[PDB]
Amino acid sequence: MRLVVLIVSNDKKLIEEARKMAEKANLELITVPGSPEEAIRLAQEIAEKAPGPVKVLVLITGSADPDEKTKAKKAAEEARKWNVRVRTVTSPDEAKRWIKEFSEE
Repeated sequence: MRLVVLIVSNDKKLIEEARKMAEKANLELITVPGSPEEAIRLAQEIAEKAPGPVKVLVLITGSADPDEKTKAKKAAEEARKWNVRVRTVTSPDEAKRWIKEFSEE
């Protein structure tokens, strides 16, 4: 049972708090550029090439442009079948929280 966390942002503190959670909770967290499609398409790969059942969490930071939101909408629709869930984060507190519940709780 491998859990994956894919974070869409380019921050210092946020990426810290996000990965610090993953490191201590043995979660596979990968930093994604601020584009939502990139993350989900990688999630599809990670889930695909994963031996056994996995759980993928994608965290989009901040506000999504119409295009980005449209991508994230269709991508999440598909990603649902890959056992992936996408959540929006604004502060590292939210990110840490979503990772906490997703971790083992």
